Amino acid sequence: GLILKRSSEPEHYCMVRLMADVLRGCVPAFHGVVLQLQDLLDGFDGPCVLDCKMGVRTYLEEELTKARERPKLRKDMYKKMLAVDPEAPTEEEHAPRYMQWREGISSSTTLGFRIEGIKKADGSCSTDFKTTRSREQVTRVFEEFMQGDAEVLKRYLNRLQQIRDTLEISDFFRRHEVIGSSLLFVHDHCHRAGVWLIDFGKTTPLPNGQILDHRRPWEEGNREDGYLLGLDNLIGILANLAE
Ligand SMILES: Nc1ncnc2c1ncn2[C@@H]1O[C@H](COP(=O)(O)OP(=O)(O)O)[C@@H](O)[C@H]1O
Repeated sequence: GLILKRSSEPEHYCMVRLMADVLRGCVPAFHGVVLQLQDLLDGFDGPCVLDCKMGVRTYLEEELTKARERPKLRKDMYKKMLAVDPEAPTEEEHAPRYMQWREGISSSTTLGFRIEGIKKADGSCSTDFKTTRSREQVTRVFEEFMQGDAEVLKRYLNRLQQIRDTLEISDFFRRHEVIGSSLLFVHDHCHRAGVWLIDFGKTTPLPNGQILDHRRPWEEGNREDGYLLGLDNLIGILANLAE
């Protein structure tokens, strides 16, 4: 039971180091370049899955610089910033920003994480959470996803606390930008449950010896991502649901 990504570099490398970091248990086991990863669904019966995009900012600060010169005008995304609302400029109307617009209507800006999608035992799938922003709304999606199973919620919380601790002493995590990865929640009707970090497509190293705090606000040079601020809240939201 395995899975093959489509190997990119910041990820292969992100993987060649995680299998050597204290975070090894918090991510899919990596199995060389024969990308050969562990299938996190293999141990469940009818897998229920929820992918949480963790972070205050969802684009590499570097993608913003490189974007300051060359334009990336995709007309599809602007079909996106319109059919949702008129917030779009007269310049856009007639011709990163999308992502940072997505962060505000979403939950990434007010609590560093955002629900990307869900898969059920057989309720198929949904990615319709673009405006899920408030804490009450986040809980509602989680509350439904769990279906009253308190044993699953207990296990998800215990794992989040354990992940949080590992992240705080991880030197790898410490020396990196990490943007666009997710916390993938998985559980089944057998009460089985697990949580892992995935997506190391973005995630880059900082200057010689420089480190990130992962909780303070981002400013042009910070390269800060607010990842732990997102985890602090996600845990907060699940601990209250536990009542
Ligand atoms: N190791 C894995 N085991 C099982 N399912 C996975 C695994 N990695 C990814 N998935 C599934 O693939 C989706 C996208 O993976 P991700 O790394 O985020 O790809 P991309 O970077 O193209 O978005 C996840 O939300 C999840 O449903």
